[PDB]
Amino acid sequence: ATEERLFHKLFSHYNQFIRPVENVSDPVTVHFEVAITQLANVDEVNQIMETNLWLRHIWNDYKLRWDPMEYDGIETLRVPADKIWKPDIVLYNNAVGDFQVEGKTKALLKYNGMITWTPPAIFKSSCPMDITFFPFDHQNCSLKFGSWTYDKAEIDLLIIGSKVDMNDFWENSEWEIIDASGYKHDIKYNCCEEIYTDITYSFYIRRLPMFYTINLIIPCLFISFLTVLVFYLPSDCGEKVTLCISVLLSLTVFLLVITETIPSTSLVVPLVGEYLLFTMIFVTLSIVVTVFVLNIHYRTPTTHTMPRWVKTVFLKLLPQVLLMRWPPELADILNEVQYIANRFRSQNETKEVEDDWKYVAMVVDRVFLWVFIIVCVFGTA
Amino acid sequence: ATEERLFHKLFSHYNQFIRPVENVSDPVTVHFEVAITQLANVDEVNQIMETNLWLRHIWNDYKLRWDPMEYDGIETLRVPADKIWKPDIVLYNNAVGDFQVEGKTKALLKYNGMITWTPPAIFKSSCPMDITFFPFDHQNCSLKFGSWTYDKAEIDLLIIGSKVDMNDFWENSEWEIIDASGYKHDIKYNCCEEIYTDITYSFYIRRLPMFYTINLIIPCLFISFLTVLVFYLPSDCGEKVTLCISVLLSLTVFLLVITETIPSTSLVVPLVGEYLLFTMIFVTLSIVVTVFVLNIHYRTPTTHTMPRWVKTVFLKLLPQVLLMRPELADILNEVQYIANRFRSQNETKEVEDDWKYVAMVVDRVFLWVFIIVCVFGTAGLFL
Amino acid sequence: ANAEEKLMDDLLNKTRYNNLIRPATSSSQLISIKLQLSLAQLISVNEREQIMTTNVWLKQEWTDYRLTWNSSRYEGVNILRIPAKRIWLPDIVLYNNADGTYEVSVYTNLIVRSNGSVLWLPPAIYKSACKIEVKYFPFDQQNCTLKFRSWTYDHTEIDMVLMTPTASMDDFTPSGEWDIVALPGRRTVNPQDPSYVDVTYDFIIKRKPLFYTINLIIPCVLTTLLAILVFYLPSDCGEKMTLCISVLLALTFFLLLISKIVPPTSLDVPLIGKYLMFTMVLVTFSIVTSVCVLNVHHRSPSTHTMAPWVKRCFLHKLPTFLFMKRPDLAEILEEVSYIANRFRNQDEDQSVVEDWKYVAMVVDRLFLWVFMFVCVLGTVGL
Amino acid sequence: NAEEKLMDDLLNKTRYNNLIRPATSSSQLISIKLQLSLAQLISVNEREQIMTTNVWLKQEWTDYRLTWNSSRYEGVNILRIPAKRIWLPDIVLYNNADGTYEVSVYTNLIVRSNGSVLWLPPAIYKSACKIEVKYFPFDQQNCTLKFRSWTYDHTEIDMVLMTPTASMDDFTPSGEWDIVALPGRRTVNPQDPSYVDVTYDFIIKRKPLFYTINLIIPCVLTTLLAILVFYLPSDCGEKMTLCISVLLALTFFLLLISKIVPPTSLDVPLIGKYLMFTMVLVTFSIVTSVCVLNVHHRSPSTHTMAPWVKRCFLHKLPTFLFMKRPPDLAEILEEVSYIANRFRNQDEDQSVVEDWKYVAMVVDRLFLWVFMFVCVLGTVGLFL
Amino acid sequence: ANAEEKLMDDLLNKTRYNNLIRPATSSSQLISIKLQLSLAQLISVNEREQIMTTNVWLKQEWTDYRLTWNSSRYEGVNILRIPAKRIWLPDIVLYNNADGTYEVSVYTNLIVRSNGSVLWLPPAIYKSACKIEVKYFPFDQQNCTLKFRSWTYDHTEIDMVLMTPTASMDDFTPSGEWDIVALPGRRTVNPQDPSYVDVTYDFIIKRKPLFYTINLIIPCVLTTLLAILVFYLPSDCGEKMTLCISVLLALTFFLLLISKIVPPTSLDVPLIGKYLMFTMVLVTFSIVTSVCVLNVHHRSPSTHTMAPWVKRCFLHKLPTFLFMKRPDLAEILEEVSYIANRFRNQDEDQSVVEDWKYVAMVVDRLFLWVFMFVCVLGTVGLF
Ligand SMILES: *[C@@H]1O[C@H](CO)[C@@H](O[C@@H]2O[C@H](CO)[C@@H](O[C@@H]3O[C@H](CO)[C@@H](O)[C@H](O)[C@@H]3O)[C@H](O)[C@H]2NC(C)=O)[C@H](O)[C@H]1NC(C)=O
Ligand SMILES: *[C@@H]1O[C@H](CO)[C@@H](O[C@@H]2O[C@H](CO)[C@@H](O[C@@H]3O[C@H](CO)[C@@H](O)[C@H](O)[C@@H]3O)[C@H](O)[C@H]2NC(C)=O)[C@H](O)[C@H]1NC(C)=O
Ligand SMILES: Clc1ccc(OC[C@@H]2CCN2)cn1
Ligand SMILES: Clc1ccc(OC[C@@H]2CCN2)cn1
Repeated sequence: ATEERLFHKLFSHYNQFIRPVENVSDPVTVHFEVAITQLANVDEVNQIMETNLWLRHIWNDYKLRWDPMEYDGIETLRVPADKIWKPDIVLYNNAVGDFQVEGKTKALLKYNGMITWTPPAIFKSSCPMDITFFPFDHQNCSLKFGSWTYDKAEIDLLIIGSKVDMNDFWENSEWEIIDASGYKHDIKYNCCEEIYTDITYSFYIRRLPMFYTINLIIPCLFISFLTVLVFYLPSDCGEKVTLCISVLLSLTVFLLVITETIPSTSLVVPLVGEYLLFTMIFVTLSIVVTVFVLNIHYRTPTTHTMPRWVKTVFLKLLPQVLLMRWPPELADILNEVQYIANRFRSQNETKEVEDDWKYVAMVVDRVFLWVFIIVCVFGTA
Repeated sequence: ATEERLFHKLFSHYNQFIRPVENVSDPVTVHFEVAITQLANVDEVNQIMETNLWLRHIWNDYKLRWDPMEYDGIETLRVPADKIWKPDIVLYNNAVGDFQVEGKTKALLKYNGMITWTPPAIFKSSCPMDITFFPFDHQNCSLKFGSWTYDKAEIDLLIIGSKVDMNDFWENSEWEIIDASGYKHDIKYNCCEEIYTDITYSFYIRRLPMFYTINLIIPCLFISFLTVLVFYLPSDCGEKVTLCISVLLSLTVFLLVITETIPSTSLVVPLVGEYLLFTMIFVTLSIVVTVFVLNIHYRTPTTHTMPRWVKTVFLKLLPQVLLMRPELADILNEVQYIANRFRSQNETKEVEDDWKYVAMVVDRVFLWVFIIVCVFGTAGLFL
Repeated sequence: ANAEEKLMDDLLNKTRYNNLIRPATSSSQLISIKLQLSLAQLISVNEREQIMTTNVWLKQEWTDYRLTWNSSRYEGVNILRIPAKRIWLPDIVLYNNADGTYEVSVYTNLIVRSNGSVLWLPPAIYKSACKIEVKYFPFDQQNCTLKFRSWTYDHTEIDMVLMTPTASMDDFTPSGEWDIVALPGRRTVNPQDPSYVDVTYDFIIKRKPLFYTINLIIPCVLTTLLAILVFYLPSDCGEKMTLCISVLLALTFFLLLISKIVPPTSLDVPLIGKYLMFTMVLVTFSIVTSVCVLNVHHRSPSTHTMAPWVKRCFLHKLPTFLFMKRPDLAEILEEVSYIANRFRNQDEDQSVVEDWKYVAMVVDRLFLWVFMFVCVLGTVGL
Repeated sequence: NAEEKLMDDLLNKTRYNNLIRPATSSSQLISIKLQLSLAQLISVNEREQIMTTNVWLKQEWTDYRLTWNSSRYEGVNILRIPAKRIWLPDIVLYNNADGTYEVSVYTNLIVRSNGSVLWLPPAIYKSACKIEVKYFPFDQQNCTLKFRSWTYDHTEIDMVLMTPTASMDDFTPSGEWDIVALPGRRTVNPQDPSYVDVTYDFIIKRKPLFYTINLIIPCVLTTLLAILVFYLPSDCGEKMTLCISVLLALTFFLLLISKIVPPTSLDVPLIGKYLMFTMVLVTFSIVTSVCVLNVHHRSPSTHTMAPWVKRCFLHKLPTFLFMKRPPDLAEILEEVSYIANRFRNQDEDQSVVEDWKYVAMVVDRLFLWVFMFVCVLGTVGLFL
Repeated sequence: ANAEEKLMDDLLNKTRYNNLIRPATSSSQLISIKLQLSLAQLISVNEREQIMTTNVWLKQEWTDYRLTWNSSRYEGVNILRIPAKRIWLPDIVLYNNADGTYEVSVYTNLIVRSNGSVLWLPPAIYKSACKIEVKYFPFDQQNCTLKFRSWTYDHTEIDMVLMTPTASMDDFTPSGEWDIVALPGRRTVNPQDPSYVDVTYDFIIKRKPLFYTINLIIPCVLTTLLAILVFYLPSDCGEKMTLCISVLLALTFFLLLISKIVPPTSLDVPLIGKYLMFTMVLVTFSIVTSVCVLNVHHRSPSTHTMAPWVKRCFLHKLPTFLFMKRPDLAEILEEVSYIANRFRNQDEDQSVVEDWKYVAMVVDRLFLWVFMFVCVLGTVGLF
């Protein structure tokens, strides 16, 4: 029945803009702590982290005190935030939005002037990223909290505990919290001539790779497997060019997608991008060999002549190495029959050359199957 | 000035919390009318209607009255809206926020107490899309206004006219408005105790079917036309699989785009979706048949054998129904072999040519079946 | 309205009633706040961001002892419509919001009865944070909650309570995607930390699966049933690789669409999203076997030799397990003999060529059954 | 501190209530000179038919309650004052689509010794337009801005024009659109006089350098690949690939063009009709290619040849297409005669095959002439 | 009590300090606002919309003669912290903004010294409007600027001054996407305009070409080298047009990717955006010549006849330049004579057929040199 009287008498001789220090030239103590409720998302393209926090301020007051007697009971009280003086603890490394804190939750004022202010806030900070192990990577974000206008000589920012209290956290599905610690630093800035105090809270998250493996890694290896099969196809099937083109287009699509879904930092290159470019350049190199093999399969003595060294080579030396074994009226009738027989003899002699060119194309295809299968296997390892 | 005295004597004791009534038992008769300005959009995937409209309120205060002879500056007093009493007319069926667009504007004030407040408002109403004849559908999105606090015994929501005024409308390019009307009800809600009144304005719009006819009907019709051809190609060229696979891929892509366009309501299925699914099933059936004529066209007497029944049944029935209609002895011994070799080769060849004719009859059988079946189901599905 | 003005002025001015003090005239005086949520329309559920949007009318009723007139001295008014920002309020807000804000929607009038009751009822449109489970995606049932907590006070100051053990439908417009199963309500209190109390409403919903059965599911089955025809095309046709590659890309494209209606998580994957991977593996193995069969088909005695062990197993034992089976005159004499002898050598090689075209036919039939037994076993195992 | 003196006296001595128009009598319409100054063009987005502009609306009028002289309070003649202190006419854009009506931020005015008031508030605007797209590569439009007062009418205010053209003094040239003319005009209704406003037109050009050398040449390359489709030989076995690829590319280009700009509100652009015509031609080409392929693969063991076919083709049609078409001694005799007779029959079964191969050459060439002519005599209507 | 509140109670009120009146001691005297920008972090540079966003601090200084107090009357306290607003403020804001609201920054505090000096340093996040020039992408260097003007006052009232020609870069964390070259500051005034004054800070930023030199430039080069390969094919495989169409599709994909990272202006096109169009034209011409070669290769004497000029040119002249080098007995006689004469005519047909194949090989090799010569000489004009 006297809370209104207490409010009227307490909020009569009060100035909001003055520090609550009775003996001037004495720094005031502000206790700081933070609580995390939900890590909304970690944006990798724009390098922005979004969290929800409960900042906690507990500072003693040289005023705003009374006696529990007279006003029977009423040991504590709640007052609007705007009426009392508050410190302006701002977030330095902002990314987008406003520097100030949100919410207007009232402050619980104790018997001796101790004030507990716990306003909610949702922050969008800036976090550098390393993508050198993109499917399985660790990130080291950081939040920097410090007073803007006041300095060390007027503020004595301390900490409660060297840990963020995980008393209420809706767990993120894709990121796992592994560590969260805070530290206090004493720094001196430029364009200003006094020492300033700072408090940094640095998260430590880990990724769960289930979504980014069965969707990105397995198809990549499936397509990388299909490349080597070009050199086992026969040249007469007619489908030799389709396989290479399909593999190349699939690699193009996969590289495009992974490039789309990663940050554009040029400090380093991901270990997956190197492999993708490596497989891409070999896949391009395999279309060239196919064209230079299909041309040897369709050569005939009527248009091309075999040289004198492609006989000793590609037929005796290389096949051995690659384990390829090489498997009156009678006169008028006489000349008519003789011409028919001689035509057959020259047809089989020509057909002999028409299969030597077919065997050379088989050797060249085989000698590149082993070169590829080595570097393709060795390249991953 | 006399206007200052008028304002002072008006707002010397006025209170903005009490219904302006002579007694405590009389409804405040208010008139209502809605003028539409611009139909913004009729978004369907996330069913919502957006409009710009002006709300016209007229009622009769009793303490805001002055002599039009004692004073000057009479018959008009533009008073700011948030200073006098105001009925709380809100849109019930709202999609997101914007339960009441108050604004500031101004309120007219005659010398007999009347007020003619008219604030602009933009409303993101929610109306359920009904698709069965897309893109020739016919929508009936509606708006519902009502006083949220006062019941029928304290506010009487009358109506003026019988339709929304349209003499401000910037005509839309996709939707054509057919008939917009309005009507009044009396409701008794479960979480209440007294009678409540509401006024509902229902718009009746019709789509303009040209944007979706060019981009969704012509290409799909072409694709549906092209799938019949695969039964006319010869087996020797080797291009049946290309044609059927391309048709199937195009149909799948078009069906997925159509899915991306229309909402996710699981009540009724559009006719165009039914036709797309039917054509997809038919195309999938053709690829199965094409494999079984390619497997037949490449049979030889060395591997396969004719079982004496396909021969008779096919080659004796199907084309009719389908309207397909020393030393000299040594020379003889070696010469005899050459002639015998040709006799055996020719006997082999005539059997192989019989397998090629069977695959021609089978292919033409399904050409007639597909044409017949694809049209007596389309004639039933499509109206 | 001469009675209402004097009533309001006296009640809200003469006492100097301050709307910053919780009504209490005892040691504790826990002022209880009745709650009864009322649904109006289920707007949407977003399974990608795990956010669900509703349209509810929260109802609160308490008893303020500072608002009690006589109701006969004031000409019998018996009721009032004081606007919201003049009465003490308990500040009940949603405590699991998605965007981050906690504040309530538009402030309307609140009815004050003649014995001190209050019946505030503000409309609102919330956006909660649900946990979407995706394991039977076309046919799934979800469980979304709405937790309401006091933003200013707690126990030892208030005590929340319910009036009905369920949510009320009233003005409800049915949706076409989800259908309501039940709406239970429960009050959570921890009997070891006194400063805690809340009221939770469970939204249990179930999908209507005709849309994603007409789409998605049926085309997936149609394109999966085409994966076995590669084993029936003849090897000399020339479109074996055309058929078996276009199918794999079609399956790959369908998988990426499914991962677009599914939240990015690491806990659950749809049963439909696991069948596609199995079919992908089967199709890749089919491609490898088709390449091997193509290589075996195109063989000749002039480049390859048939090993004696190949001639036995294939062409004798495996095919029957698969139920399949198949002067002067001297010059004329010499010249004619050569022509006959040349024809004899050609016929002997054509028989060896035709052996390779039947070995490749037996192999393709062997893999037709093998790639059929493992397809049924995998499908059953899901 | 003469500003302190003048500011305190003017708003209180004269009882400036900021709610009453400065009228000496009932019918004393307050003239309000107007002018618009363009600053930027932003976008003329055609998907939603909504523009975006930045303007400076310069207004001027006279107030009889703001006058001071004959005392010379430290020599002050300008009394710069915030907007929300004195009467304003509330002139707003009356064709907005967003729903925003008033200026962006209320700036300060100027007040002179004789009472004149000058105001230059900035404001962004997103008006509504009717887009004519029948000449999409290079199109000319006409977009208007309407200004009106929602509190007063012609019996209270007298909106007038300073100059019949907006000012581009501070206009930053844009690299997408070209300005032609900006004529301003007034409007009034002789019947029932209560309507008054001013209107500004924004006649613009698209300066085609992005949609004329790109996306116009790829739409003719794929258009002219059809004759290539018709020139291929049948034994090559690649006709289907080329024709299907051409059709798919045309469909993709048409869909992309439709996505970029909404094709038809009442009229279709001059490129969509061309693309539809080309797609129809390509479908007919596919059908004729299938027919030619079927005709090519025929032999005198599966099909026969009617005499009318040999009369029509190979004789008359090729000429008009300019084609040329250039003891045991008795037993051994029996076996030799069989071999020779078999070869004679084979030679006759090949000539018939070569007759089928040449017929498919005439049909293929004939449709090339029709395609090359219809594609030219059908493009005059929709492009001229 | 602590005299810090007494300083305020004796300096602001009582003497009635005014925050709406300029501190000009008299007429014809200008204020001396100083300025010094300090960068803190470059957030991102956008090219699709030409918007650059930063996080900068704007220190300001001036003098107010009213804020003066004796340092000995009040014990100590040389410096006092006046809070947000509460004193005169020259409203200096960024001119060229993205939204165009000209919104002011939030107010934090003003550290006021004893001798009238006022220091301010508000933090802000700005989104200006740049003029991105894309002609050497991805090796380009840009120049986006910020302009600061007074929102209320003008010249003849204030005198903007740059405290240091360069902009401070302390407490600057760097960016892995863009570099920083120089940050000059200029002061622009017009001798004829009596009310124009501002300060402009130029940002010269160099891009780091490693996310594109490994992602876009290399695959384009590989695809072009593939595009060369068409002419080295035997023309018997039946897969000539597949390579051409696949290369064209890949080039189209790569071109469509680029047009999403480039403003849709009409002034210039990247040097990598013209090489692709050149390659598209070359590939289309290669398609045309491949169709012609395939048509030529499949000619037989029973359909076409070889003109003497074709033979004389393409079998003797061109290959040198291209370096290519190539009664019972009577009845038996009557029956045998036909068989040999049948073979003689058959060998003449094959000789003519094999001549049409060599013509299609000289034509093919001729265009391998022509296209390659153009593909290099025509490219050296693009660098
Ligand atoms: C990246 O992760 C590291 C690992 O925690 C953090 O940076 C550095 O962390 C160490 C300890 O974790 C800090 O050292 C600590 O400093 C106190 C100061 O009182 C000193 O007594 C001890 O040596 C103690 O180990 C170190 O200061 C800190 N570095 C910086 C620059 O803050 C942090 O989580 C992440 N760092 C950044 C820059 O994001
Ligand atoms: C759009 O939906 C509304 C409501 O679903 C329907 O039009 C309106 O229907 C109500 C009845 O639900 C009509 O109000 C009253 O109808 C009763 C008969 O039930 C009768 O006493 C009066 O005719 C009274 O108006 C209302 O008139 C009607 N609105 C019209 C006709 O414009 C209908 O399903 C759809 N509207 C149209 C025009 O098809
Ligand atoms: Cl205070 C109060 C009293 C009654 C009330 O009814 C709401 C219903 C919904 C349609 N009108 C709301 N609030
Ligand atoms: Cl009024 C004022 C004076 C000094 C000041 O320094 C800010 C420093 C930067 C880290 N805190 C800010 N504001």
